[PDB]
Parts: sequence; structure tokens; C-alpha cells
Amino acid sequence: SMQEEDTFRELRIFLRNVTHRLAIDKRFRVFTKPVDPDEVPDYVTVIKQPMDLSSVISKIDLHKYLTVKDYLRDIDLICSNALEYNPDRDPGDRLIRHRACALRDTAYAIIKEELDEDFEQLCEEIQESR
Ligand SMILES: C=CCNC(=O)[C@H](Cc1ccc(O)cc1)NC(C)=O
Ligand SMILES: [Cl-]
Repeated sequence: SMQEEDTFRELRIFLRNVTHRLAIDKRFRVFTKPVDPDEVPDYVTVIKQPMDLSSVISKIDLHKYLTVKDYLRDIDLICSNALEYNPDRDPGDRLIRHRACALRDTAYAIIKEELDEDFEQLCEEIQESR
């Protein structure tokens, strides 16, 4: 129905605003664009499902997220990919892990404060009806 289309459109506006706030944070610049295979040829071989915030915006605009849970699965991937690719004790790897955990924690904290639980439940119910 048009009302369900309206619901998904509101979800996309909400997710674009959360993603823009993460992308303009200086700590998260490394996560804003895909890893360049030139610098990092082993990346695409270790990480089977690369994810970054520009990919997330593209997904929003392709109507790939129909619930905030689906979006948070991709934010979790940005985090877990960085934990897996950069697991060493050296400071460059620790800095990327800390920035990835902080992204993820920031996204969840904005959603806890600003997503109405009944809106998420509505999205879940429309998704499940498809
Ligand atoms: C799970 C998300 C966060 N990751 C982190 O804790 C990172 C890196 C780290 C990870 C394990 C260590 O034993 C020591 C450092 N930042 C810190 C705590 O400086
Ligand atoms: Cl830096």
C-alpha cells in the first residue's frame, strides 16, 4: 500500500541521517569508502563481504534495507571486518579496531535514542508480510 511505501521511505530518511552523522565524524574516515585494492591486494581475499559507509548509502538508495535490524547487520560487518583484517597488537591495528568498535557503538547509541521501537516493529511486520 502507499502507507507501507511511506513507512519504508521514512526508514530510508532515518538511515541516511544516521549514516551521514557517522560519515562526517573524523574518527570514521577510514570506513567511508571501500579499501583500495592497490594499497591492499590481500583485502578482497581475506574479507569476503567488504562493507563501508558509501556502500551503506548505496544500499539505502537501492531499497535494500527494510528494517533497522538489516541496516545494523551491515554496520556490524564494518566492525567485524576490521576486527578480522586487523587483529594484531600493533598500534595501527589497535587504532582501526577501536575506531570500528566506536562506529558500531555510535550507530547503536543513536538508534537507541532516536528510533521509535513501534516504528521498527511496524517495519518488521511489513517485511515479514512480503
Ligand atoms: C571489540 C572492539 C574493540 N577493540 C579494541 O578494544 C581496540 C583494540 C584492542 C583489542 C584487543 C586488545 O586486547 C587490545 C586492544 N582498542 C583498544 C581497547 O584500545
Ligand atoms: Cl588517523
